[PDB]
Amino acid sequence: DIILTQSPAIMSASLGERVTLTCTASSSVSSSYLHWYQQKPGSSPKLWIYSTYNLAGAVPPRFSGSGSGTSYSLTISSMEAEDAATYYCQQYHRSPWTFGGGTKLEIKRADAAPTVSIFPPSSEQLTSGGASVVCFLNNFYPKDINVKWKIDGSERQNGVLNSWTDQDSKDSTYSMSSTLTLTKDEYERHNSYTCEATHKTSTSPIVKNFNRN
Amino acid sequence: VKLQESGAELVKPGASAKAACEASGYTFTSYWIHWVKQRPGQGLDWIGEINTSSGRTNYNERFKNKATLTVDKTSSTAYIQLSSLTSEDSAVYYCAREGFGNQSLDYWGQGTSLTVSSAKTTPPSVYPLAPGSMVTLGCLVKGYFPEPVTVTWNSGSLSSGVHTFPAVLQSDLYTLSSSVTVPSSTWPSETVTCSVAHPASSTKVDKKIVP
Repeated sequence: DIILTQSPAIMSASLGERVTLTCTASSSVSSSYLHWYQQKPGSSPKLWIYSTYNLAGAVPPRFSGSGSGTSYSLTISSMEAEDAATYYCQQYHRSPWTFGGGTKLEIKRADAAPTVSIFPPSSEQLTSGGASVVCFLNNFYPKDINVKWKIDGSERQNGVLNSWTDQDSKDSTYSMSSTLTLTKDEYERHNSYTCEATHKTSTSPIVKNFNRN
Repeated sequence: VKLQESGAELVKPGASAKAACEASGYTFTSYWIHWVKQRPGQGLDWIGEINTSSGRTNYNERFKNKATLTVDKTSSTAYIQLSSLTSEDSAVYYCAREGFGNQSLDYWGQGTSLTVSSAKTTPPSVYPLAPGSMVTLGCLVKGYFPEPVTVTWNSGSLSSGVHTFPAVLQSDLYTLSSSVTVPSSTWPSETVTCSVAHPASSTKVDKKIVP
């Protein structure tokens, strides 16, 4: 019951930029018992810093940490691509031992609009009484995006499942998939299907449509 | 050095599991072992600690009655036993060594991916996503269990410009899609084939996208 707060939860930086992550504790922790871990997707966390300042086995010296009481940080002097990852603080001052919720550090790159594509239900799928409409929003930055489905001009929220890729390690864009699942009878009661993507690179939505027949 | 835990474990809801973590390359009794839970997409949550010499435990209250930790010092292996399983217990379970640095966790295992579902193996339906200078095509891979599937395009000779999205649990079954962008003078003249493998049901499915 010592809460570790990592604000902000998500951070962007360019390569070369100085970066600072903060860990804040609800009650004083003794600097000896404060730690940091790095995690990349699909890998285990790794010790990065222990007892506030001590770099761990293999941690390059561009990294430093400091703090005391309720105020801790981890600094990266000059960002490198390798340093994109999620970092957790952790305390051993009183039990139960806890981590903060982590700061995901991603790379800043130039803004980009999603390439949008809509696909009607295939005939194979309709022979099972299912009907999925798919919208791809590909290769965009920054990650924040809104996707709205319209059936004959009216918004639909029921039956929509999304999924996002991890920041692309080569070009630093993101992509998303949006899938609207209806029954076959449901799909055939209506004509117009639209996927509207809203994103900070335009004020008007990117709009993709088809009419079944 | 090392720490070996199984990569995946499938268990029915209501049941129990006993995941094993085998150390090597150090004097096992000199270090405590901690277990940490990581829910898909989420942060880290301490379960508890075990003194490996003596067998004494301390528990995150939250997991009292969910998790039991034990040791066998003769085989150098720590154990966690989760009871009364629900979808809420689906998570990666890491064993970690507590390490002389002021209780900091210096070595981790690769983690055990526990899935709590009633589902039976179920092979996927593969549906072509054909539109109605670049063109985007796709493949919807729906209604399979368990993970993973692998999706390639023309067996791997379409590698660039592919996005294959993470699976989502639609029902108690998984669904996922994959997109490929090619130059428009390539398709429909040259063939584009979604190749989908699901090992668990020993199934491969090849699906070509037709106009």
